[PDB]
Amino acid sequence: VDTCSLASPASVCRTKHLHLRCSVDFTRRTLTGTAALTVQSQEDNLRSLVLDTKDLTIEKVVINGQEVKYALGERQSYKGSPMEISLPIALSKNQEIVIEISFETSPKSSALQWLTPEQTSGKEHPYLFSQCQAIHCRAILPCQDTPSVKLTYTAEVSVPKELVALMSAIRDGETPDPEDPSRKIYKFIQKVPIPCYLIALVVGALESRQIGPRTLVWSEKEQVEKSAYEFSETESMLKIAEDLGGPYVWGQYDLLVLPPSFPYGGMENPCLTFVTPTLLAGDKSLSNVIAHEISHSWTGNLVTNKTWDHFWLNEGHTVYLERHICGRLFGEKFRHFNALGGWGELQNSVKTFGETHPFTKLVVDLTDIDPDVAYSSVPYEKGFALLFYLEQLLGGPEIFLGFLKAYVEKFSYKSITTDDWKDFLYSYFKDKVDVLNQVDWNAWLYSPGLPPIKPNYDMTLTNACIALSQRWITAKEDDLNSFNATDLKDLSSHQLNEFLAQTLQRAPLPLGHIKRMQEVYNFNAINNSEIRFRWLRLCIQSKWEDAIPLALKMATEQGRMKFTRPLFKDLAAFDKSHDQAVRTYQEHKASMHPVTAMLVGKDLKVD
Ligand SMILES: N[C@H](CO)Cn1nnc(-c2ccc(Oc3ncc(Cl)cc3F)cc2)n1
Ligand SMILES: [Yb+3]
Ligand SMILES: [Yb+3]
Ligand SMILES: [Yb+3]
Ligand SMILES: [Zn+2]
Repeated sequence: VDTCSLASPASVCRTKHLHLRCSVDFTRRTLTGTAALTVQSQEDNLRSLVLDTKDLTIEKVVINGQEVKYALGERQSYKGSPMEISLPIALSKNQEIVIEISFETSPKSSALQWLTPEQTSGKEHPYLFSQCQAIHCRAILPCQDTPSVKLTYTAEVSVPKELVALMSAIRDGETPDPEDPSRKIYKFIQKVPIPCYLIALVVGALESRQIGPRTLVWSEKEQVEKSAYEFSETESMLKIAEDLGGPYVWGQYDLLVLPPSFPYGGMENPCLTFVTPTLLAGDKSLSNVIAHEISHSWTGNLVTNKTWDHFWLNEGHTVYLERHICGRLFGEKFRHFNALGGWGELQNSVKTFGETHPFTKLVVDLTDIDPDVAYSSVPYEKGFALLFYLEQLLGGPEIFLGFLKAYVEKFSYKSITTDDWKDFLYSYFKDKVDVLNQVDWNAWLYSPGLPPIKPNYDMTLTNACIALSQRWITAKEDDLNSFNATDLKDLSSHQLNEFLAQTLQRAPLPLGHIKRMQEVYNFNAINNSEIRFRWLRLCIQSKWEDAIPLALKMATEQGRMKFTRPLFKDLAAFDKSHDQAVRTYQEHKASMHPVTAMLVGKDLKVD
């Protein structure tokens, strides 16, 4: 049972294919077209079925060349409206039919962000991008919006001829639009069955540069060069990910560097990963996000969570693989440094939510919960900590990597629950069931708060971060002059980020300490988005008024929720900036990504 979907479940009928024919209208901010769904009945005498929709205008439903009756139910908040269609003739089990729905999206579609020319790098053309995870595909097209159903897809997208369309599929040609010579139709094909949250679309003045045998980097012209350098390690990471998870089956691995308002660090859209431009640090230091999106080609896109209650299966296994790729490239000490950092981020989330909060559980219950509101680091890091604890318990990385590859092969092209994963883990590790039975499964999977056991981490790279952090925390006014730029000379950007993360966990620090830190370390000059975010949070939480314009600018010049949400919350919690934070949100709200605007509004308690 998928409590986030109002559609007929996979036990009633399954969508096998989607043929999408649509036109992107930038003047009306609409996507208009037909969604032809090939649906297979799973029951005898099937006479109707229900699909998910959200703010879609339905023109008609055609089956067998004739219009059929359909009805839209009452809207159910974030779930949208159910769409029940009456089939013209009763279907037997395993019988397939094609249902073509003529539809149009609302300009306020929660899946899309429509950008005016002024909001782009080039300033001449508008831009459109989608973000369907978790349940926003129903705000683009009528569908069984649940990851328990996997389908293939084809698409034909008509856009103004000067613009380029890309999808989470192999590019299958382009032609001038026969109905309008000012437009082009771009064609796409996704031959691997995917859950519908992996359907993606971008339309903009895009250019590409090849960076590997199976990778093009796409962005607006102004970002192509920087992006090609930033993501040059992509092919090396794909080769390591193939060694760990088995064959890459998607053909192409392209990257799209979105405009700054892209709400996440990355989105593992098959064939075309979407990434935030905030990764463009200039030194490849934020490339673990690419390793994470690459990892999703096995964990998430091949083996998918059956419902959003088992989302930890997607992220925990992906973080586990991501950290192995980064450990293959930079060493086992580095994999331990990243794993220990992840534990610290898990501490932060559990502190923020509270140790008894239902969203700190590994397996969650999203009945009447908007998945967007539930989103946090818990499925990522508590999921990772579980797998890292099992790796140590079961004999090391080489043994657990053998399980991981067999897990991916076992469940490729399927949607699974925590019980399916746990059963396979016990089957694979049959000779270690006595060891597995020592795990407190009820606490690990179903209890809130920090896990009952903390794994063993190598501290080599972390020690200098903890030591410098503790020097600053225990310093008094007469110790401030001992600090100097030389304190950071043997620290990598990762170690500087971990120093700030350790210090931010004990914030606020005295204002004089923060001012001294800017005096000697000049953290205000750092463009690296992770370091700048933590330093600005440290400044605002330590009540430095000078940091208010810097934090407001960072929160609005980009829109990656990881940065924008805590920056606005810190600005709202500081009395000196409270009114400015609320006013800035109000004046930027209309131009923000719809999901980000909703979440910042909830965080700020502004309706
Ligand atoms: N997947 C990308 C990383 O590569 C980044 N990303 N983009 N969108 C999303 C996204 C994921 C889940 C979600 O809802 C849930 N959150 C938490 C839980 Cl325990 C269950 C849920 F259903 C809402 C949004 N994650
Ligand atoms: Yb072709
Ligand atoms: Yb079993
Ligand atoms: Yb002293
Ligand atoms: Zn992920």
